Amino acid sequence: QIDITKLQHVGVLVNSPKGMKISQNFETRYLILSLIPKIEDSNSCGDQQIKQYKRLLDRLIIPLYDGLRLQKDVIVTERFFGGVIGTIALGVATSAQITAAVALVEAKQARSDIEKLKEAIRDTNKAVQSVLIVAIKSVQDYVNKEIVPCIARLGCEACGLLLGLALDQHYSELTNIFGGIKLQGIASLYRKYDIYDLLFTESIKVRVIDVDLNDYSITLQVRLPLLTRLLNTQIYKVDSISYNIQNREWYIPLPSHIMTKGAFLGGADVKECIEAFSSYICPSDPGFVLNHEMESCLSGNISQCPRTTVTSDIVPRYAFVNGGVVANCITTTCTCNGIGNRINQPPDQGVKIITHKECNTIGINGMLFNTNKEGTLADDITLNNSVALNPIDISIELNKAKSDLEESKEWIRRSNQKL
Amino acid sequence: QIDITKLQHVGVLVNSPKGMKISQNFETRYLILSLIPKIEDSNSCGDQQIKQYKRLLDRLIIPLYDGLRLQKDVIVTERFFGGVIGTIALGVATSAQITAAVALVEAKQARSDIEKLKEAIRDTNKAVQSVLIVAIKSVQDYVNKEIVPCIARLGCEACGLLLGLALDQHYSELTNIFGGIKLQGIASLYRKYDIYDLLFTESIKVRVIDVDLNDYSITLQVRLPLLTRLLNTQIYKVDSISYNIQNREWYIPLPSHIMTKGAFLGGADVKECIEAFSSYICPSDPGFVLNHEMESCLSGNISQCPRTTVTSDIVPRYAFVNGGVVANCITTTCTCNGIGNRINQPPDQGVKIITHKECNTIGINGMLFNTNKEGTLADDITLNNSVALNPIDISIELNKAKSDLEESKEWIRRSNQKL
Amino acid sequence: QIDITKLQHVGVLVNSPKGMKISQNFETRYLILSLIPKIEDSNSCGDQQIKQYKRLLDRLIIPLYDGLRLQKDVIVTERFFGGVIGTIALGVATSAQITAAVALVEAKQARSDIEKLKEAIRDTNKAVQSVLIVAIKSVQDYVNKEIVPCIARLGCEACGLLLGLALDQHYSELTNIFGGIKLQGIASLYRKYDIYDLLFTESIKVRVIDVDLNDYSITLQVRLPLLTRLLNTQIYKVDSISYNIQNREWYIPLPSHIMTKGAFLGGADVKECIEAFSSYICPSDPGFVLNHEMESCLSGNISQCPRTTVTSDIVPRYAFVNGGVVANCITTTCTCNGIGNRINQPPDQGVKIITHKECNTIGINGMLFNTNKEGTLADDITLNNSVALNPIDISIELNKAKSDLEESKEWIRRSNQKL
Amino acid sequence: EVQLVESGGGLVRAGGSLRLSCAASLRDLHTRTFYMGWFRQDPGKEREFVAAIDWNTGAASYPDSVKGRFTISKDNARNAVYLQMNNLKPEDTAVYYCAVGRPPLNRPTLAYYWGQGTQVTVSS
Amino acid sequence: EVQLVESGGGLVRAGGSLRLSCAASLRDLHTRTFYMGWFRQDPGKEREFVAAIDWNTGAASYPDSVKGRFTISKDNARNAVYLQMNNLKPEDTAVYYCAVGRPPLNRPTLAYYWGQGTQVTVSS
Amino acid sequence: EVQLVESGGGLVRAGGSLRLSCAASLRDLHTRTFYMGWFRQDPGKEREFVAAIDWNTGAASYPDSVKGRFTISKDNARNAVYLQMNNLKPEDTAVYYCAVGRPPLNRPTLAYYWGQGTQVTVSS
Amino acid sequence: EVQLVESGGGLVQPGGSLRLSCSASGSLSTIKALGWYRRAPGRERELVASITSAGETNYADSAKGRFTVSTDNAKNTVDLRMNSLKPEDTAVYYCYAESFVLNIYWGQGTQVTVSSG
Amino acid sequence: EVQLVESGGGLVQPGGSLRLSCSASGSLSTIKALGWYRRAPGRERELVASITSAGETNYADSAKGRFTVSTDNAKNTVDLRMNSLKPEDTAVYYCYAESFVLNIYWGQGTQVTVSSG
Amino acid sequence: EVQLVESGGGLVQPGGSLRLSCSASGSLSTIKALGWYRRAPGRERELVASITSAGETNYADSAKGRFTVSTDNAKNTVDLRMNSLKPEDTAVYYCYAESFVLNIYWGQGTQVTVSSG
Ligand SMILES: *[C@@H]1O[C@H](CO)[C@@H](O)[C@H](O)[C@H]1NC(C)=O
Ligand SMILES: *[C@@H]1O[C@H](CO)[C@@H](O)[C@H](O)[C@H]1NC(C)=O
Ligand SMILES: *[C@@H]1O[C@H](CO)[C@@H](O)[C@H](O)[C@H]1NC(C)=O
Repeated sequence: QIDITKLQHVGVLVNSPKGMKISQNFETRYLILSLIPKIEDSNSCGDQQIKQYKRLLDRLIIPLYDGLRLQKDVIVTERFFGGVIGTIALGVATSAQITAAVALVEAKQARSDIEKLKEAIRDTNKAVQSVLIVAIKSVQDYVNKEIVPCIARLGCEACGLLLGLALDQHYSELTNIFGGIKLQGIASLYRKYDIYDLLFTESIKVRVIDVDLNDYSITLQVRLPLLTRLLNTQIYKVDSISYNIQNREWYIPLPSHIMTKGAFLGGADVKECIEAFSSYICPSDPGFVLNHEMESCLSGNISQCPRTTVTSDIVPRYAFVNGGVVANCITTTCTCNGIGNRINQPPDQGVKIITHKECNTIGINGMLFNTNKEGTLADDITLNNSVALNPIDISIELNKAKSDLEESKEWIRRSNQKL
Repeated sequence: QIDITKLQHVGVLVNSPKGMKISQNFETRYLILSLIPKIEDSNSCGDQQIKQYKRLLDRLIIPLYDGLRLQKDVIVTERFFGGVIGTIALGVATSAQITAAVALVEAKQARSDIEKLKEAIRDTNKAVQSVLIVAIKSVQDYVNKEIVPCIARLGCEACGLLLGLALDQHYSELTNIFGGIKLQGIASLYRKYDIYDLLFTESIKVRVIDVDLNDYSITLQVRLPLLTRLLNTQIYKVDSISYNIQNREWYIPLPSHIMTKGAFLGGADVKECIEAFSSYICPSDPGFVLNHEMESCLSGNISQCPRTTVTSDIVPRYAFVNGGVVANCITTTCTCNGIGNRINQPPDQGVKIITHKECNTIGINGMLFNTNKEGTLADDITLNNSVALNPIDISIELNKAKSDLEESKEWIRRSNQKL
Repeated sequence: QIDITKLQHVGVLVNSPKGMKISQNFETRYLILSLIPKIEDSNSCGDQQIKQYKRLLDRLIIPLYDGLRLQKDVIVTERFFGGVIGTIALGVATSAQITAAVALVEAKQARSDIEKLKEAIRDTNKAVQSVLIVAIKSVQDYVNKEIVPCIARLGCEACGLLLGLALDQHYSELTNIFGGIKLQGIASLYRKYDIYDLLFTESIKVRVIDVDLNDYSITLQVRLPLLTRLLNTQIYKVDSISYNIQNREWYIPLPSHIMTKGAFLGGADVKECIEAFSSYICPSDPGFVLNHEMESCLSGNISQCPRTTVTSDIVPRYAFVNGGVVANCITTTCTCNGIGNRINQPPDQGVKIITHKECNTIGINGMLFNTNKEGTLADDITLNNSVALNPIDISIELNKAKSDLEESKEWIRRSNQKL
Repeated sequence: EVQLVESGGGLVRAGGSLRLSCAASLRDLHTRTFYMGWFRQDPGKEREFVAAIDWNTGAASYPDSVKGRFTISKDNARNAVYLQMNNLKPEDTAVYYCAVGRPPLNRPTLAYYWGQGTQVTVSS
Repeated sequence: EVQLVESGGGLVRAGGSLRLSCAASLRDLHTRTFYMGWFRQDPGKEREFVAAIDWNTGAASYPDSVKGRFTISKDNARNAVYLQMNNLKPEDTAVYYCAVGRPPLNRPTLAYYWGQGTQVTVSS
Repeated sequence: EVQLVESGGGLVRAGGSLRLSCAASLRDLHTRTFYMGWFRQDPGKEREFVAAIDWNTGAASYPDSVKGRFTISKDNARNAVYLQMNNLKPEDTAVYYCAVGRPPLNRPTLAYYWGQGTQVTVSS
Repeated sequence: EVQLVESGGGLVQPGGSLRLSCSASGSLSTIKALGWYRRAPGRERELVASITSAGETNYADSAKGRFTVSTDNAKNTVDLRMNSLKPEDTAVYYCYAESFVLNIYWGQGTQVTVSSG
Repeated sequence: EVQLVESGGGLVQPGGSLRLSCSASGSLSTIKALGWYRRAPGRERELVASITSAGETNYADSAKGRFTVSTDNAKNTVDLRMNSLKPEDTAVYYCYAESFVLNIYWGQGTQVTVSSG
Repeated sequence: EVQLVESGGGLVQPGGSLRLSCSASGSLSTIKALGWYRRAPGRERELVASITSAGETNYADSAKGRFTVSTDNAKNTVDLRMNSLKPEDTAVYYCYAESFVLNIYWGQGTQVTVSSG
């Protein structure tokens, strides 16, 4: 496991142990988006505006149809536990596509009920309706409370132009979502107490189940996470400060987050997770396997830590650690017990660890801070694993090796001659 | 050309041959955006709001002017076929800048007509006008149908506040576009039967031709693609599944798309293309030259295929291929003719290819599927080209080589001493 | 310093010397955003809509609170010049976090005044108020001029629905900003003569000072740059054209921008800067240290320039330089004094430099241009530093070296045996 | 490569009858679920829907302008689609196109591929 | 691991009194600035606020529904929070939860952590 | 480095005349198409436009506040711009700035570079 | 979806036995595991038993060796035999179905109440 | 832009000859190729001939050796000599200009009709 | 914030001396440098002198060796002694505070006017 104390001596600071919650299961609910609003048949107003709006919808529902059809074509008995799902189609489908296809076979039993509700949704003037399966008609609330009043108040031709503007606004917001798809977008259009669980729920991708090109309807499966806290799992953030080697600034280029699961130690790719104050909520395990030298470094064999040169000011030169300061006092003006007493670190030491046992007040570049009395902050280190991050640099040093290798081969040829 | 059958044996699955259409020519049309709306001179309402709106416009039209001026300064007889275009200016201009500059010399003959229409657009209250060259006045439809009615209905001071809000909304949507520029954005502001040809047209970049800082106008050249289907051109998607080497998971890191043009075989960077159901529509040829080992691998010399370690679950472990399954049955529980009969692949085999001649029902991790009877799915392989994707890993292994190289040189020195 | 003349011979074109302005100091102003609008207490309309809106606000103000709380916890006498700022907390804080924490200690003296104004802001119906510290109430202008008129005109129940829609629009725009934070976003919601200085001011990040979960208020510190022009500082853009080596296209992969500060020569990462017509405005010094071979190359030791193969058409094949053309005339049809006279460059020359002393009219691929009479445009070059940009390519060539190294070791073993 | 080839168009007397046919090389088509149908174009107008058939179910669909006049049929073994036109009228003169496309093929935007069209001229 | 454990709930006669206690393992909590408070839930309703106390300042806060009936107190050395209920009424029957959370803890969305709750039944 | 240097300002009697000059080191300027012009500022007010001239065409532009009183001229060989003021009035007292900038230079936001300004005081 | 319908709840004397049954209908060829969940009053759901399509079976620590789960696939039924009923075992019991794509489906819940003895 | 104006269309007897002409005006120093395009009734446009500013010339397979294209640059004219007119050659013929930046400009079209013979 | 209040401006004879003073209040433990800025009429602000919390001090080229800056930390005062006052030195003088986080604070400005002599 992580040896946090030794890693400080190479400027590697491991902090903020947070737990992890994974959405190992999902509860599914269905949403029917009915994109054409209903205008009262008594007046026939807005027909031309709906015709133009329909022409815009084709530019996003037809691409959705093509994608869903491609998923349905992966699989050409069923309805029995442990039965066969279907026949493999002629083509190629990766595991991601097979899972998507299998999910649609599971949703098939719902589609036969949704196809009944669609007949009721057609003639209905309601904006939101539930039969559970929820159905929404795009602009229908605005039509009921703005356009239908207008047709009496202002006459048919003036009110049609008001509908056209509303429909074109709705098309612009539809394009942002459908032009995977997260619940956050759908919830934005149509408007447990942990805020972070709510935020994570909107992060989950919705699954398209049907795209009806006749009635301009999209059926979506909404997935609600069931969150389970994994035991013996800790995610740490790690920061590296500059490390002095003969008056040149180096640092250990470790990944931004690391993870432990008992004896396993690896990185964490939390880019898809929601970071709460005390835990990460992730759709799946973010762990990945580290380079052998990085894993060995983190396990406390700090001689193995890879090091690279500091190219910019993004790398911090100092940090607070456990009530004291860990800093590169060559490039940072470390000061002890008053702004005049500079702490000098010898050229062969990489970072200075300053504790309350040595300084009551520590000044970093003039900033005076008191050390913490309850702080728990506590040899020759040679870091041979010099590393370059930039492909040009690696290529340049590879050319030097090849040049030296050709020279080595020549000595063999001449030496073989005298032999 | 691609040897799809052999590549399956290294877990490389080549699928979905799609054609390619390129926009080799463009038809140009001109659009004048007149950013200041006209308020009826009888009342002088809105003058103060327009002044504030003008001050906001400077923050985006002055940067456009500076960029356009920079393009016009590349070139300081003409009007004859095969004549000189102009004199090279004192400066530096890359081939991209020369093309932009030459395009402006071609548009010169249009500017002398656009400068006549600008005089009519000034006093006119029309929102869209054509003289073809199209001209649009920013908020003019709203001004005609909302603000001018208001000034009688509610008086001058109340209606000014309504204009100010409208202008600020238009500024926000102008900033998203102008703060290259695609026609999709312009079409969003101002509201053949193949949908994918329409989507590609909106993908094309508009060209700014003039920025008038006196009348607050932008002139744009809209380019309409002429699409031509290239013969003997096929674009394939390729997916790599995990490959077993002594109970460790490897894969071939091939590019996401590959392309053939007769004998030429290379990659395709379709990131700018529109993927239709049967072809890709691209602004220019997406092909790029592959590494010699990747081209040889794809040509069926599968011993040459580069291989890298599986670091995450993104790499699929199994796929459907031509009516059967290609999978790494070490880490995947492959099952034949019933969930109890596990398929065992030997440790020296990378992937298992399961066909209808061997299994009627194939189970992947419990998921039972029937094999396809009309499926067309059909030696020691040593993959020596081990490859690392991460610069740290390359640097670490380069240090080991250099360390071994210094040791080799020492043996030469002592051997030369005894000789 | 840069030797622009020699670098032309390797296709490296250094142009557009622009100065640099850095915001070395900032002037601070305070902005209080009060997110709940006030409705006239005489009618109690809109209470249910405000309750729902408040539940939405928690999804963005509570995450803001947690981040601000984390910053305040870094530091647990003060108010004297050269005194102690505070006590180091138990934890880890990087230099960036310490700077944020110190900034909050400086703002403490303002918070005791802002907490007085908050009592006046509560009951006030004004949308924008100043006491300087500016306070804004989210929808209050719309509420005053639309909802309150409505409550008489249409009754309490009809106007509540209008408030709900307005609040939900405001929440959507709040989420884009708060869901670092730039002044451009805040200025977008609530609506010196150099335009580029104004654009740079909006680029600066605002600092959150308080998040009041009782009154739903965010206090922000706005930072106004003080711009100072650095002397002896020049930023150059550099472009590389194709270079011929035995009929294969190579180029020098230099960084997009380079910088000089007297004798110092390095790169510039201007991605955060505003490029004006004559200077770059940057929040901090963009310079970074170049590879020794790149720095030596730019200093005029062009033998050291790293070279890489041209993989795509993005690399220009020709450019205008100082009144003439620098081009790869192997792949480009260079022509002199008429479209029939092709310029031939020998196979061992990388680029052809064509000046007014040799051609009056120069044709590039048929495009005829006159050379400039006032243009100032003016040996065996061996570029040994071959470089690969792609980790696969570096890894493949590293394996060949290791294979050659193992062969060398075998010769040592057998030669040691006979010795 | 999916290719559609119409045949059977020509000049016809009013009140007469005509039978169009379309041969389809659907083996290259990326899906097995699709409609086939017929469209007509007057030289100044957009392509009107005329008929569509579900290739699997055989359900036929028609616009109200032609209901009961024209009938669409298929033969899956021939890869052929047919449109028999009866009680022809002068307004029926148009170029007729067969298409393979997305359900319901009620509008030309839904087609994957288009035939070359056949001229039908109806004369009094 | 922050854990809160309530105690003291039970059946009580109307007009009587009861004293709830909450023990808190706050050493693991990521902040030193927080409120502690009490919430109640009827089986069909959202958690109502009942009381909150500033852990550092000792300022107590109450909703108007209960002002003067209940009092909240703390003991920082015990890591304990108390709610003494006097003049109990039938409407007071609920599961009562102690919480540690963000100021002002006026609403349940602000809590960091929740206790398991204790049933209080008030009977005539 | 583009530098502008004004001269000629001073105290003048009402109804009198004054001739301002501006010398410009335009060789460093990034464009060859530009206007030059004159602006004036009262100490509490924004810079008013006064005159502008097209450096290539010589077309002059003026606001209506001063039409026929002031005239702008140039000499490209001197790199100089001139503004002769006649029939001066008390309201004309301001710091006057020459600028090089974007056409039409009708407003100060369009300037690339500014001179230091020269004080003109008009007295009865 | 999958529809689940429990039966066999009721009152039972401690130390006795009870046999819960749950019928499933739907795309059961997509269901990875069937089993039973528990909630005691005032606390979260807990696993009791689950069985895969292959018959591989697992149990909570309280169930280990104490309970048995079984299926009949031709009629899509799931059964849990309760035996040695302890006083703590009174709870609402839900049958569940878990899809290969991680979807979870729940029954209405049936209550087992054990006498105080 | 470039303005293109054809002349020389009309009726012609099969086996005969006709000489189309097209005048161009505009920034023709930016035009890469001038030439002629064909549409037969009911089908897409097809190339006939094109000539570069250098005089390099290309032809469609039907035109190869059968037709000839020429220019006069001092008067900005483009000419196509039709000879051995076959019955299939009846079509609308468009002259075109192509810019170095891939813009394409079209004439109004002139119709050649060939007698049935 | 930091509040700065100057004193000691006024008229003075050339060749003489004057002693400006500025009082600071606020979170001065966050202030990196205190000092003085100058604007002459019609031109930008210029630095005169600055002093760090450590007493490290710097001067403008015109001030070098001519002026002296000092502080008293227990009372948060900043002083600039003007001596050998030249005719060009007449200006508005601002005291300033600069934070470690690059924030800058200004006084109200106090005017020094030097006689023509
Ligand atoms: C660190 O690792 C190296 C090689 O893996 C080993 O030789 C050395 O003994 C290790 N050091 C410790 C303290 O484990
Ligand atoms: C594969 O490539 C290598 C190197 O080019 C060659 O030695 C080998 O013979 C090739 N194999 C085949 C089957 O062509
Ligand atoms: C260029 O660099 C190499 C290596 O540093 C050196 O040998 C050579 O002399 C240099 N050339 C010049 C002109 O300085």
